[PDB]
Amino acid sequence: DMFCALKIKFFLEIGDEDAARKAAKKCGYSEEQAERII
Amino acid sequence: LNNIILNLRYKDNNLIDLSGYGAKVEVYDGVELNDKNQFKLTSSANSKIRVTQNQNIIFNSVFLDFSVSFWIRIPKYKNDGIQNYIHNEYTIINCMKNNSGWKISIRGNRIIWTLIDINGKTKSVFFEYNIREDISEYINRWFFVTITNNLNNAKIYINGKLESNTDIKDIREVIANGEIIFKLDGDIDRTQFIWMKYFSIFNTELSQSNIEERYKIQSYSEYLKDFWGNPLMYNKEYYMFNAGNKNSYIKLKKDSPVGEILTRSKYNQNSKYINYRDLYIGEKFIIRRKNDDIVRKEDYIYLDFFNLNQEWRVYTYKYFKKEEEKLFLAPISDSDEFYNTIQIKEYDEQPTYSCQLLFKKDEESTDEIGLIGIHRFYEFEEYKDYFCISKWYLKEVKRKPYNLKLGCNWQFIPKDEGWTE
Repeated sequence: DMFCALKIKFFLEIGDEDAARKAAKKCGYSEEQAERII
Repeated sequence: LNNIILNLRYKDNNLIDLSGYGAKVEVYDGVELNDKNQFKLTSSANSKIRVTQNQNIIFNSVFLDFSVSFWIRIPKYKNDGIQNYIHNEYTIINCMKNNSGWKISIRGNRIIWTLIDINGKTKSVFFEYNIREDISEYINRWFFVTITNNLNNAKIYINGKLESNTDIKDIREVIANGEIIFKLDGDIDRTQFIWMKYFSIFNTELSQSNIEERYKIQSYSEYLKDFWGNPLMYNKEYYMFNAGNKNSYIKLKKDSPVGEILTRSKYNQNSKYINYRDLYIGEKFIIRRKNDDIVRKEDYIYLDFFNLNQEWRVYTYKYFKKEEEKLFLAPISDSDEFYNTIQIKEYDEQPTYSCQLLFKKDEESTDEIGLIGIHRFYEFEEYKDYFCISKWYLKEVKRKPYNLKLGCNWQFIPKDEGWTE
């Protein structure tokens, strides 16, 4: 859960907005609330 | 061939002479020993070794022709004791009879060899290492000394390479059969000590080639070493040093699971005489095993570090797109999107304290993902160094001679009583 959150920021940190989005969807986040994170 | 006349080595919590000439060796209780053949001379009065040599053999009966070799690890100066360090000479090994013989002494950053003949004539040769380097190869790190003597010259070699030479043609008979006393002797701090290892005396002038061969033989280990030259250990806290980026260190990026690269702070106070970059900085790493705690070449490991309270782990994303990528620094997990397994390597064939860190898809796979290193990433837009994985290193590390300055060359720095900052 915390790990998943970090995995998302890692993907943001390396570019690849896509993997960030995918991980967020799996992690439990909102499709829309994922747009804000990014 | 049969040129060894003293061969002081460890056996059964003691030091003995293995030369076969049966020197009597008395290690007093104040000498610390370990089974890595290291021994410590301290300021305490019972910290001494007395060697009584065979008194019926003379090995240089007509002309001077002998050598001494040993490894040594000399602690860094104390920042508040620099004047004494610079100026106070202390003997560490003395071999004299009737005011003639030889001695090895230290004055601060200088190690000194001295001959004294029967007429009292004195000659010395010394090696002095810089105490203003950002990163020293010598201060508080194990290094290899060999001194040779013939009719004409006294030479000191360091790690197999010739450093200095003194003309000693005007030296006459030197009495060589005195007791050999290993003991700190001089105006020393209570805290002063020296470590030594593999002390040997030879009855001829060793050639540079011979010396170089012994350097490699005595350096060789199946295990890897730390920054100080000691065996690398599992479950031991380490700072990390990068041989291609000497003044750089790793720190967890603020609110991001990556390792940013920062520049080492340096000696803060105001002595004209010294300079160095700090070593006890950056994340505290720890190596975990995937019967002893020694890390050996080809071992599979986890590279962990402490993030405040938690033990976190160093990963590489399985599917990074370019030749290099930021490593993922995160809690311990069995995630299927990241590789967590590292094989520790030694690609250098020559002695070194550097090691290399290889990610593979799997232990039974020969498929190589990349080596851990440092890379300049562009991300206003700016350049910024990161703790990385890189495929470029994979071919780099096979080139001969080995490139000591590749950013995939790492060394591990534990807290050590011989380095204070």
